[PDB]
Amino acid sequence: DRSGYSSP
Amino acid sequence: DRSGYSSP
Amino acid sequence: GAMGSMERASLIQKAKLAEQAERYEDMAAFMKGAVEKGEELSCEERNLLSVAYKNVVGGQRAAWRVLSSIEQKSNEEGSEEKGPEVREYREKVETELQGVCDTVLGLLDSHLIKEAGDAESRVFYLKMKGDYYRYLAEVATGDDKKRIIDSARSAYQEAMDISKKEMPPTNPIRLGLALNFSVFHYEIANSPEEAISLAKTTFDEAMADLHTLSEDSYKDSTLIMQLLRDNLTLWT
Amino acid sequence: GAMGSMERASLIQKAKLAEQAERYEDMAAFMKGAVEKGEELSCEERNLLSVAYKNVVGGQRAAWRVLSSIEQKSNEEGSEEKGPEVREYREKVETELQGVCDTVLGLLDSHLIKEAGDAESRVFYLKMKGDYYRYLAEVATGDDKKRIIDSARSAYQEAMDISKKEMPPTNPIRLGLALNFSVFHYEIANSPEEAISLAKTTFDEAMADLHTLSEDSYKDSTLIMQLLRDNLTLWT
Ligand SMILES: [Ca+2]
Ligand SMILES: [Ca+2]
Ligand SMILES: [Ca+2]
Ligand SMILES: [Ca+2]
Ligand SMILES: [Ca+2]
Ligand SMILES: [Ca+2]
Ligand SMILES: [Ca+2]
Ligand SMILES: [Ca+2]
Ligand SMILES: [Ca+2]
Ligand SMILES: [Ca+2]
Ligand SMILES: [Ca+2]
Ligand SMILES: [Ca+2]
Ligand SMILES: [Ca+2]
Ligand SMILES: [Ca+2]
Ligand SMILES: [Cl-]
Ligand SMILES: [Cl-]
Repeated sequence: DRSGYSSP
Repeated sequence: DRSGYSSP
Repeated sequence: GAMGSMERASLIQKAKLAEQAERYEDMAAFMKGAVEKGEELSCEERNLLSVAYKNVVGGQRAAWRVLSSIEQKSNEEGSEEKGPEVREYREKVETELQGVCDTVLGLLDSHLIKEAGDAESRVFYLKMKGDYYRYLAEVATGDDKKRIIDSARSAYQEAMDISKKEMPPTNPIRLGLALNFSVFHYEIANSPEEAISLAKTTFDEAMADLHTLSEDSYKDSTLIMQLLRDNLTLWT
Repeated sequence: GAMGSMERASLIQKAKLAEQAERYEDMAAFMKGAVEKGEELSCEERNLLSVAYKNVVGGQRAAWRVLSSIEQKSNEEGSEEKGPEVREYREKVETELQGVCDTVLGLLDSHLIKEAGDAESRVFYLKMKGDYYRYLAEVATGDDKKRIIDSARSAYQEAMDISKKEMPPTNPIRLGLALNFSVFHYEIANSPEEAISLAKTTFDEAMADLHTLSEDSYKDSTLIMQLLRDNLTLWT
């Protein structure tokens, strides 16, 4: 669930 | 010269 | 402010040095000092601000997650009572994280957003506002939580509305905004379908516009598109 | 002390949590608080103290090296003048590093070393004294430098004398002391031949004693022996 990638 | 390993 | 006596240009120079040295707390303090000079930030300077605080809060978030997981396990049946220390130390880290988020939000409110008229700057700052409310939401418990979640949502939505009107679908700021708003939907707002729809639509509209781009712009846009794809693969 | 109101056992518990969270500045502050309770430290607690400060000073040393290299390049012929900022920021990092070293040395002097009677504890602390003077020496300029170098040397030599009399040649503390004193010789004291001799003699005497060890002790000793070998390979 929390493993989603946000902008680097 | 400075690349020598010290204790971890 | 401890940076009030230092020249703006010297603060920016030292922020860059701090980045090279991986001294991100220093980098953030230099950039806060630069913002507090009162002048608008250039594109490069906005990126320095973002990188600095992202790295500081990222370390805090990672630490919080470690501590929260230990605390949750302590509260399972059959777990031996160990006293207040895990909760206390989780709370310490949490309070420091909230403080960094409040500092960033404060810079945005006084007065970065109100002075930002160009789409690139306004979208950048509104995305940051959404992001730092999102980090507050990750640690919030209650309906306190509800108002924080709504603040994140509102900031992201205003940024999205501007970006769709004013920027091409391949613009990296627009793409990173959509990526982060999709994560908000999935992780915070309990809206996985909205998250998936947004990531898909964003990817597809960017793919259709890549033909307009130079080699270097193509590389910048496709990097972020890959992150959208990675999330879609995790989520579907 | 900010930790004066917290129980000793709670400080130790929180140091362990901070290690798991990779919060090494917090870990160090907890361990400083524990030392200042005035009781001697157990083996485990000595290791927590060491790990905490090693990680803090290690980040500072790495940052200092980055900044020093930029400063040296600025002073080459043909380099454009960029003002005082690189020197100032190197000096800031340097002063913070020196402060951490002075804090550790102060704990050792008040009163860890004087209360340490067993060989394992006394050697441990004297090695730490040598190490933190070595880190001071890395950034020192002058004959100020000479007295710092001599302080490191003296601490290491007292530790070596005890370790040779009281500990087997495979003991991990003894091995890590010899490793670090050899690095002192090579990097600080301009004595590469002494460094190589020490590393060789230490490796060979440990190899001859491995037959006495359990499987788990063998693993602990051979790990450090490999570092001696790695240095010999770099240096010869
Ligand atoms: Ca995530
Ligand atoms: Ca070295
Ligand atoms: Ca000025
Ligand atoms: Ca203005
Ligand atoms: Ca039990
Ligand atoms: Ca307890
Ligand atoms: Ca709280
Ligand atoms: Ca403006
Ligand atoms: Ca007590
Ligand atoms: Ca005593
Ligand atoms: Ca020139
Ligand atoms: Ca300058
Ligand atoms: Ca200095
Ligand atoms: Ca004693
Ligand atoms: Cl705490
Ligand atoms: Cl500075």
